[PDB]
Amino acid sequence: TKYAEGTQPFTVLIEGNIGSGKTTYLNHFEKYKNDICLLTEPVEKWRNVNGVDLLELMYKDPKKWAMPFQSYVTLTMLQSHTAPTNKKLKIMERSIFSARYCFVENMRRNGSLEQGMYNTLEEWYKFIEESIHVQADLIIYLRTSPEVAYERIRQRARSEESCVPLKYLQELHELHEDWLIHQRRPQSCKVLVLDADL
Amino acid sequence: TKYAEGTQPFTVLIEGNIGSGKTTYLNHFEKYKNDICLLTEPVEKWRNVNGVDLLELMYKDPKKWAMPFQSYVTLTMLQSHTAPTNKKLKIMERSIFSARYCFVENMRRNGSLEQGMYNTLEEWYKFIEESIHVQADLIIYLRTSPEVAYERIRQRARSEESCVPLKYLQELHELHEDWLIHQRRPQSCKVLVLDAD
Ligand SMILES: Cc1cn([C@H]2C[C@H](O)[C@@H](COP(=O)(O)OP(=O)(O)OP(=O)(O)O)O2)c(=O)[nH]c1=O
Ligand SMILES: Cc1cn([C@H]2C[C@H](O)[C@@H](COP(=O)(O)OP(=O)(O)OP(=O)(O)O)O2)c(=O)[nH]c1=O
Repeated sequence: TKYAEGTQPFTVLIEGNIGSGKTTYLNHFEKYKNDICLLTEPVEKWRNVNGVDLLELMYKDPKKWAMPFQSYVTLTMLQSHTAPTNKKLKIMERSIFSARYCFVENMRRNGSLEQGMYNTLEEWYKFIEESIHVQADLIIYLRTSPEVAYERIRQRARSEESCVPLKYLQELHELHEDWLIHQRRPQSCKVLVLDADL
Repeated sequence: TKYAEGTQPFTVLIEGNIGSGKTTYLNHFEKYKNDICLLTEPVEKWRNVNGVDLLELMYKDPKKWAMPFQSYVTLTMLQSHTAPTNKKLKIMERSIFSARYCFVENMRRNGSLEQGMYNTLEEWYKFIEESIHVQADLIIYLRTSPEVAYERIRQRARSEESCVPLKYLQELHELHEDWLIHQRRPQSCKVLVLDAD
């Protein structure tokens, strides 16, 4: 019996590249706040952990900070996935799945995570599968081109994200495609693909 | 309802400094293998994670490797704390508690863990308290002097541990004392103190 088993309503995950518009999309559900559990914009936690900007440290020094940063991302997603609610619908920006299948995998490929750091994260993910219930009924994939994602990141202008290259976004895009369209990863709930290029 | 709740027998944790003799002590229960769940020498996992020696990397480059290493320690302890068994007694070398109250705290104090790494580990520990059941009925504290612990480490001669100073062992000793004798940490099951000198 997994933690949070049987405590969760129908759950929708909003996924897509950085700057694909997940938060914007989720904001359209604001008026229904009282009948839907809405968990949006988790990046605000990652930018301020008792005053420490983990997001910033990760971009400035990935070889030292990518592992604790992804570890913290995993934790916050788990807290969101398992948060109690009386509401009959839950919608979340991101999930433990994109952290694992897109970001951790890309950080392994680009050398930010050494093999031993990657293995530690993967062993944690395997333990989480066995011990924590993660309700996932539908994924909405906000599909964009990396060039469009790049412009949205620029417009928003998070200081932490000011050095993020288009190449990084191309890499992440292919990983989201692998996972959400080509089903290359053992994640099999339903996926609705939306054209988020507008 | 926490994961592993109601699946665990009476559980004993063996604690003490590096080289205090926890494994040696636990080895005396070998003949009762069939009536006791014995989980010993977890360091063997930390020295070989699909071929990677995390213990070694941590000692050689703590500022980069202390966080993933402590994260992996936490995970292996959790897997041991929650492992299923039909046996009526479980005895474990170490626990998630010593990882947290002695090693992580000492790594914070000596600068191996930056504040943000320490905060990440602590936030994980707080989530684990809320979500995972950790059976702990008795702790046996193998109390030693740091000089005696130092001798045993040198005798065993793990290559990873060849640069470990006596000062480090003095620091860890005080943390084990704080936790297991002076009750400075919010951990309150029963403690039996043994003279392991
Ligand atoms: C999920 C995740 C995000 N990040 C980073 C990428 C981003 O810089 C930041 C947040 O990314 P996103 O999770 O993509 O959030 P966002 O609000 O930027 O998305 P949108 O514009 O579509 O609303 O966190 C990681 O480094 N690792 C991860 O595991
Ligand atoms: C538990 C723990 C150990 N370590 C290190 C310390 C040691 O080098 C190594 C193992 O130490 P111990 O966990 O004390 O195991 P041991 O086998 O050395 O103990 P004994 O001789 O009493 O049987 O791992 C950490 O760095 N962090 C931790 O959280």
